[PDB]
Amino acid sequence: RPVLVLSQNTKRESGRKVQSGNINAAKTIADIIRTCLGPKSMMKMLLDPMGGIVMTNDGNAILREIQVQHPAAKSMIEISRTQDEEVGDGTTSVIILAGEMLSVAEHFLEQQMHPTVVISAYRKALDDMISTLKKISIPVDISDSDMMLNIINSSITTKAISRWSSLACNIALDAVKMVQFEENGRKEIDIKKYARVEKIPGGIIEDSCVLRGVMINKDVTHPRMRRYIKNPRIVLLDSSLEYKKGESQTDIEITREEDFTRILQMEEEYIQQLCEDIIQLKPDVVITEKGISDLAQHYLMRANITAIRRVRKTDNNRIARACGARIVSRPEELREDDVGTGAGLLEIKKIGDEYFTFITDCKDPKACTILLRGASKEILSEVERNLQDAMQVCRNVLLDPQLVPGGGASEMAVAHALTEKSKAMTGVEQWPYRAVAQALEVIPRTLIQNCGASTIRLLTSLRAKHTQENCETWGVNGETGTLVDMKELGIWEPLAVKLQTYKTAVETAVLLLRIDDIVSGHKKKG
Amino acid sequence: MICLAAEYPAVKFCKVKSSVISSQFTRNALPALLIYKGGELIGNFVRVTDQLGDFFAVDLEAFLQEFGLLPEKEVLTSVRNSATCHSEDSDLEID
Amino acid sequence: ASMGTLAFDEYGRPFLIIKDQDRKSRLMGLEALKSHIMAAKAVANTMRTSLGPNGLDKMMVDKDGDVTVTNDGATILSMMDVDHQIAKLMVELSKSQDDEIGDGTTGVVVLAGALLEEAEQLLDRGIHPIRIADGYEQAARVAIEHLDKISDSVL
Amino acid sequence: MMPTPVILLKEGTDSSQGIPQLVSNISACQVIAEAVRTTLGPRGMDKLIVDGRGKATISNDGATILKLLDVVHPAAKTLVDIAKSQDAEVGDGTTSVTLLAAEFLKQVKPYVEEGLHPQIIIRAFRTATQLAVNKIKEIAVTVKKADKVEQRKLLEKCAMTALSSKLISQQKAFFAKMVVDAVMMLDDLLQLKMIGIKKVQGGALEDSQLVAGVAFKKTFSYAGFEMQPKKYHNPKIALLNVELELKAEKDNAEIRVHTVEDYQAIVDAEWNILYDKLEKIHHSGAKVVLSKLPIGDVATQYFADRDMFCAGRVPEEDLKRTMMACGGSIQTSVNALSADVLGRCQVFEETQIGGERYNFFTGCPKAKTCTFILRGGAEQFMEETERSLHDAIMIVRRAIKNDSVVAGGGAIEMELSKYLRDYSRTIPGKQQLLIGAYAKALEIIPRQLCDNAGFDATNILNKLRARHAQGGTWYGVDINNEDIADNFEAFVWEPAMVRINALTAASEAACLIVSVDETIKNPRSTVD
Amino acid sequence: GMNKMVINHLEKLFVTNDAATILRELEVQHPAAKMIVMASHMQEQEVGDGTNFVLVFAGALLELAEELLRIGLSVSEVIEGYEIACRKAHEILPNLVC
Amino acid sequence: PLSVFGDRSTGETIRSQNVMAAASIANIVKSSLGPVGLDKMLVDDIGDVTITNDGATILKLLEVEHPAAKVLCELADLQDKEVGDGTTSVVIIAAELLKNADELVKQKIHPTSVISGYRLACKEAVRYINENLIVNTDELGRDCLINAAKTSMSSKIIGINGDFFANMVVDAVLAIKYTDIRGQPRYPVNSVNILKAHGRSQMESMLISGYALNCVVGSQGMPKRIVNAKIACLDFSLQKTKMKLGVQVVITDPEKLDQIRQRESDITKERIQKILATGANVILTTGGIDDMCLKYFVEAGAMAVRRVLKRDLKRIAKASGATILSTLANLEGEETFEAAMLGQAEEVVQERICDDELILIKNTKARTSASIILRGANDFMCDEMERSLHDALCVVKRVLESKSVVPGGGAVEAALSIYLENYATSMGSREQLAIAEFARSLLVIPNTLAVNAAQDSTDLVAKLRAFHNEAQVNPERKNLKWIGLDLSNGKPRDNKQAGVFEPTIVKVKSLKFATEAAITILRIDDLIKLHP
Ligand SMILES: Nc1ncnc2c1ncn2[C@@H]1O[C@H](COP(=O)(O)OP(=O)(O)O)[C@@H](O)[C@H]1O
Ligand SMILES: Nc1ncnc2c1ncn2[C@@H]1O[C@H](COP(=O)(O)OP(=O)(O)O)[C@@H](O)[C@H]1O
Ligand SMILES: Nc1ncnc2c1ncn2[C@@H]1O[C@H](COP(=O)(O)OP(=O)(O)O)[C@@H](O)[C@H]1O
Ligand SMILES: [Mg+2]
Ligand SMILES: [Mg+2]
Ligand SMILES: [Mg+2]
Ligand SMILES: [Mg+2]
Ligand SMILES: [Mg+2]
Repeated sequence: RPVLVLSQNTKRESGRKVQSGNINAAKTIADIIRTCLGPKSMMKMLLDPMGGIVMTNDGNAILREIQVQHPAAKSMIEISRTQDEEVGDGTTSVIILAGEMLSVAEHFLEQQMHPTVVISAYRKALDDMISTLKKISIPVDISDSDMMLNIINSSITTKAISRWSSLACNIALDAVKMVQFEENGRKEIDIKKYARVEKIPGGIIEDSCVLRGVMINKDVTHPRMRRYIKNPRIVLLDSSLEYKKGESQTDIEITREEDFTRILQMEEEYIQQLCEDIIQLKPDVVITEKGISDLAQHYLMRANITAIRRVRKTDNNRIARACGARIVSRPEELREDDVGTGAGLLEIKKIGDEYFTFITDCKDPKACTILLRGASKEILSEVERNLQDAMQVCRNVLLDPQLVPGGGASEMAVAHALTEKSKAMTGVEQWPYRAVAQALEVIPRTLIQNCGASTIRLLTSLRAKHTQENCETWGVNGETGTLVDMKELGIWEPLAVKLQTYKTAVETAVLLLRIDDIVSGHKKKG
Repeated sequence: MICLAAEYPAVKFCKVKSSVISSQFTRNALPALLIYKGGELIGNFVRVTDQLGDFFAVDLEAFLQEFGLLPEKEVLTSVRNSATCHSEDSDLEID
Repeated sequence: ASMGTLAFDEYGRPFLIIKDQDRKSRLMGLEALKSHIMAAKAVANTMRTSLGPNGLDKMMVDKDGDVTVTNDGATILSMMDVDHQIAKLMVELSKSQDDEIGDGTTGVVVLAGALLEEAEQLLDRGIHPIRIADGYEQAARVAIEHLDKISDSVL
Repeated sequence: MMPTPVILLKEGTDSSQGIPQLVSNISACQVIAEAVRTTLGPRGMDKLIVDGRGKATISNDGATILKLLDVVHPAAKTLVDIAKSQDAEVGDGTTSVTLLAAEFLKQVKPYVEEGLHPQIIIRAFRTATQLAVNKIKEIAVTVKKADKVEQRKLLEKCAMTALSSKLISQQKAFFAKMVVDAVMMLDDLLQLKMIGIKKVQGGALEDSQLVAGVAFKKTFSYAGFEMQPKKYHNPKIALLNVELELKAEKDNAEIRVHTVEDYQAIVDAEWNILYDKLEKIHHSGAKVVLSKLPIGDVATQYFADRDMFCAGRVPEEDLKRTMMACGGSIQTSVNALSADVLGRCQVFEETQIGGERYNFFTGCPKAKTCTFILRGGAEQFMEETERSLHDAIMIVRRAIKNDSVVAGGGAIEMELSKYLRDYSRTIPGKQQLLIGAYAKALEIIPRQLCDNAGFDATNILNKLRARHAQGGTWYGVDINNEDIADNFEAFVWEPAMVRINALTAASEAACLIVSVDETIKNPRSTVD
Repeated sequence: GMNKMVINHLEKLFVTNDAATILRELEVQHPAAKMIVMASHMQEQEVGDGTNFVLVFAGALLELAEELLRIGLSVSEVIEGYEIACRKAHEILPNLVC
Repeated sequence: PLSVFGDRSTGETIRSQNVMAAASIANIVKSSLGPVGLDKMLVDDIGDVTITNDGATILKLLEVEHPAAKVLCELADLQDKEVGDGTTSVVIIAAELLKNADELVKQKIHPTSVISGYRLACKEAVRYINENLIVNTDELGRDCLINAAKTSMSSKIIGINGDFFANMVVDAVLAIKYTDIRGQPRYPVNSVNILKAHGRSQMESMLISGYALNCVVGSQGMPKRIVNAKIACLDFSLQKTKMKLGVQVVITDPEKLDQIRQRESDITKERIQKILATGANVILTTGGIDDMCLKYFVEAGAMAVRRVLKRDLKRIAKASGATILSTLANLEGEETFEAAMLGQAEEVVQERICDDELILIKNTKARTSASIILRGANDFMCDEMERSLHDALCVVKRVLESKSVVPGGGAVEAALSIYLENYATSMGSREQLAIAEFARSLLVIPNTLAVNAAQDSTDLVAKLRAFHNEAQVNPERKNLKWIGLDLSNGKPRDNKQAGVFEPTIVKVKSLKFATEAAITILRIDDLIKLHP
């Protein structure tokens, strides 16, 4: 006779234990990737459940590959994913910052301070953090290619692609610049859709380049078609070039001898009419997202036209952007404006043991492909991740032209500013304010720890330097472990990335500080 | 199955051990892909290693689709839109 | 009402008071009186057919298969394998009557069963059982005095 | 919570801490109190508990009911322990202690839920209990003339009051008079072992008797016992601790002879040793021979031939009571059986009591012991009669120690509650609420009395409160008339120490329960 | 301080606020906690009172040592600092007798 | 003797069990009351995580077995539906009422008398609230709405963010205002589309001066921004025409097959041309659009969005003045589309929100609508922000509909307790006790508020009761009715002066629902649990 109020499997936990467990879980999640921050970071091998291997040092990827049971850890993983999606950089930094703020919050929670006071202090501190970050920022002339390349390099010095810095920086800058678009008064970049990254294992990494056009893993439908066209006129389609059934039930009733042959002849005639309608525009290349019939191939070759079939819709959109064409579903409605002129060369060449189609000489293309050659699949995947980081940073700089000193200089400057501001609070919440201000020192501390120098002496020297008047740009050299000026070293980062990191860390601390009860095990009740 | 669940949210992939649920079934008959639809067995697949191997998600997807058992496949929202569903008192003007 | 109270606290924490309380039973209040009266009535109704010159014997069998045919109420109740506590009380009452007197060991059980049967319908009308017991004691004193009055002496 | 790869405490340790565990402890105490509520008052009822072996215990005693319960809750065991303490120190009030402690905890539970510091509640309980004990000692009625008649009346009234809640309450006057008569014959220490309790099945309660001497069951008579006379009119009793049998002289003794003459001499020597012991016993003039050690058939026949009575294997307590009644001495040797070490009683007789043979030693004029022979229709019937008589005996002994009585029926607690409320209305206010809660909790016993008797508790409590406020100290619950009456004039008398101990123990238990904030339960060892 | 009901492996109640009694009635399994418990028991044997002081001071010292190690100090430096500070405290203590 | 296949509980046992269940449910959510309350993080045993403070959400997510506890859970759900705020308060009040009523019953007070006393106390409490403890919002203005929103959003993840969120909520509510017949200004909440997206901080949440759609254009060839939008709302799919079940095509002359197949799509082409001939720029449909009509819209340089939600389409049509067209058929039997069916907006843009895109319809003419885009750190925080925002919107709607508000911070509870304790002495002899226990039970709210702040609850509630007793006794010190609890410092404070307000309907409905729940549970003295 198990009479109960709640279900048997329902488990309830509350009190100081819940707060301690949440804070410890966040701390340990931070400790997982603490060592993967800075130019001297180490790789990590992740064994995917589906048998794959993910070798990387990006915080978001490492945290995403990990499965956890504690809900606070899930919250931290979601925080990392949000940081990656919003700006594309600073995942490790935001995770470490959230862990440090939760640590300094636990310190107060051990005493008799209510979490609401800590949360209010954190919000005030975050406002002051945003104000100081906006204050210490500097403008950037986007038209200066050298400045953009330096920004991208500073973004990619901490990744495995840093060995080839100029090449990766040029690839990312060219892709972002040529994917930029402006229509109807609306400006967009759209790195996600266009600027595709295509990786082909083999070759050498120095052979990687961004093409002035697109490249797909497709071959001509019939071998008699030309594999090299000088100035092709490309026409894009979605509808199949073959006889398909109608939408309604359309049973025929044949009672005469010649009706069957007439029906087959009219099928052939319909194919011929479609091909003639396509040919009327006098194109050189026809691309379709669906199949092209063999009779259609013959009728197109009769007009000296190269045909490619079964292309993905995203690839077709990329081709349309690159070569300045418009996708058309009905050949009878093909206009001259729909014909794609602007591609400067189309070429089908074999790489390894597989044919690839190149449209790689377009003038003013609004889409591109990044052809990566590398040692293997995992190395190319890491290179693609680094290129994504570089392109995201470039887009952030283009949209928002302010910069912020790196190497922990911004962290120390903001910490000093908040510490100075806290001197006039004269309240009970000044202690959490100062604690969360000083929690920003975890970034230079982590940089020094990863570098291998003495943490305490270097942090003391950096704080003493930052107590001076013009020292907001003084940070930590990640390689030599020495105090340098980032207006000399040149490590600068977008203001948007730092703002997003700080906001996300503070709000994660606020969200996790709010919970004091856990109930679990209940049915979904969907 | 984990990979397949991503592209087929309609399916309800679940796992259960043999111990909690025979001896001949436990010794050499553990791998079974029991497919239940409508409360009755539609797929009673056993000894799937012979026709699969020891195989990625593509092999299992093809094996299930060739028999017309996998539901037909069908964008990323920001996070969510809906919050409720009732007589929400849509806008009116009245003059 | 039965097995006791099972709450497991209002905070979800375990609430264990008595060892093996989930395996124990409990009867509270008037229903316990009804069950006891019913058991005593059953025992008395079983005994009442063996009362008087025309009474009929009970033919008892023990755990070893040995057969005893008897009219003695005390012997019958002693050899009866009961589990109910009130039935054991009735058996002890018969044994007490046998020890003190040696005769009338069947009349005591019938009288007690009749008394409890009347007490049942008295309880159903909203009378405290202590009041019923006090009235029974008063009437028993009256009956004892009347017996002493109408008694006769023999040589 | 985190896995903590090296756990601190042993796996399976259960810990509960904070206000919820205190509330759970209070609820457990309420559960324990609920199990013994209906046993309080003249309208109380008995509880039947069956153990694993199948035996059933029927009792109206709160301490017995709690002991038979297999309580395992750490906080609930405190109520059982204080009930045992009240039983040991006083002997009555084993239900009042539990009810009072549970009511204290119930009254202070809402303040516990509000976050009140437990130390404040503990201090308030201590202050209120000290004041209540002082008030009880102040208003307790005693008479400083101490005459035999009024002392007897007070003892009898206290015994009747202590007895008017058990199944023998119909014969409460008879039993109380008999108990007082038994107690008054104890010499100086009022030892309970000097009062015998013999339970003989069969017979009515009015057939129970008190022996002005000692009586014990017949002990395994040997052959030839039925030829001994079974009545004496001035016997001298020889109390011995001697084995009167033909046996080896010693465990390690060994006889080595090499002639048949010595063999016969040894046999005759053993016989002569036994006969010399018997002749030494006989020449002392004693007619009744009782021994702690077995008495053989040879000795039994020897005593039968002399028209003498023998009884071996008499228990220790029975011999001690016989010595204290007749006035002899237990002899381990028979070499000096003078008239000093010989007992004496007016009449000795063996009679039959409900299918048992009992030896009676009556007519002792200077006896310092007594023996109760209880008759009943069942084993548990006689057991509960013995428990009730033990409660009455303890009350009478305590009254002998000090004749300071207070009126029962809840009158004393109503007076205490009124006094405590009057005190609490004249303090700052943080302690005022708790002392008022204590005073309100003091009302549990009259309310429980009314509930058990089937009254309307609220109206009776209101009338009692008004009467105590307007003047009147000994006005309590009148069960018979379903009203209130002067319990002191109704002779509902209680020794003051009963209520003093009840309040002290209940307060200590409540303070101990409140003082605990965390409970830790280690994992079981050797579960088997 | 509030009493604690501690039940050992033999169903024996121990309601008390004695730190040494609570520790000895607790099934402590972590060996560092075992060291601290042995230190508390040694304090109880040598003096008779102050076990709770020993445990609280050891816990506070260990948490602050963890903080110091996190900020960058080495274990040896922390140990030397604690030893020097303990010597200084032992020197100071006689001057505090009232 | 009953021979009923099941378990039976009768008397004090079942009453105590019901009270235990109600108290357990109350204790589940008692720690999330008031600004010093803290949230709970629920796990759905499949990894799903829900962090929330709302009582209704907590009680719906949990699975409950005891039926007396189900009564309280559905009571919280009803309070959420009919009011939108005070969901934990009603549960706590009902549980306390049940507990005190059970105490009275165990004191041998008949449950009928307790129920009658509870009914009388509830009626008199409602009367006293309406006659003494209401403040008109006419003389306060927008500050009253702002303060009510701030009070509602306290104890929520947007607490300190209240200075901004209250303005946002008030503007959103005032944007959707309309007047029906009888000239009654009715505020239709749930018409404010709440869109969530993780990313920037909560300060970056945007209130749209128009409507926000969680959908994108169907084809990449279409423009992503139209200035002078002419919205055409449709309720039919734009696909190839397919005959119904009752129509079947049978071909005997083979020459007609091509014409049949061509007309199958020419029908939809003609429909698209008719729609576009009126100058339509944005086309919204609840159904799907195939590639052919998408290309038609691409060539015309016009929007085309498919699979639009029905409620979103209705709101867009109402705001922009467009008319939903499930079909193209006039009363002349023809198939035509006229410009009078076109809605208008000042701009339609497909904006990017944290790597994802959504459509913004800005500044709809002939009617003003609103939508809120909530920016957070992750999904859970966005969900909690949405729930708190819905609570604030409901509170603002109640305040704008009924222009009476009551002081917050437990002032109403203390005043009611004092008044009912005074009033009980004038009615009956046992219903007197029932009304007194009702008054005592009303004190649970300030007690819980004080406890959650780790303050001395006893002293604070005693001071509050003293202030309210002085206010009720002295008729020249009636300004103390507004004295409530300031949990920041743990002192009594004039909450009306401090700006802590709640709608009167919240208190009235909570009291009525709690009284009915307590009465319903109290009527039970026996339970039969049949074995399944
Ligand atoms: N050359 C450098 N010298 C010193 N610090 C650097 C240098 N390059 C980058 N950093 C620091 O390293 C951090 C970037 O670490 P990274 O591995 O990119 O983490 P995330 O991937 O989370 O952004 C920045 O805070 C920056 O200040
Ligand atoms: N004749 C009587 N009238 C009213 N109350 C009585 C009477 N006799 C006993 N009581 C009450 O019964 C209570 C004790 O009940 P009882 O079961 O005899 O002892 P215990 O205290 O061990 O339960 C006392 O408080 C006393 O006031
Ligand atoms: N700023 C404030 N100061 C004092 N009390 C407040 C304040 N804001 C809200 N309260 C009180 O806290 C109580 C709890 O409200 P809450 O639990 O948030 O509503 P719900 O019960 O719908 O969740 C309300 O009764 C309200 O009177
Ligand atoms: Mg980086
Ligand atoms: Mg006979
Ligand atoms: Mg008694
Ligand atoms: Mg000490
Ligand atoms: Mg609310």
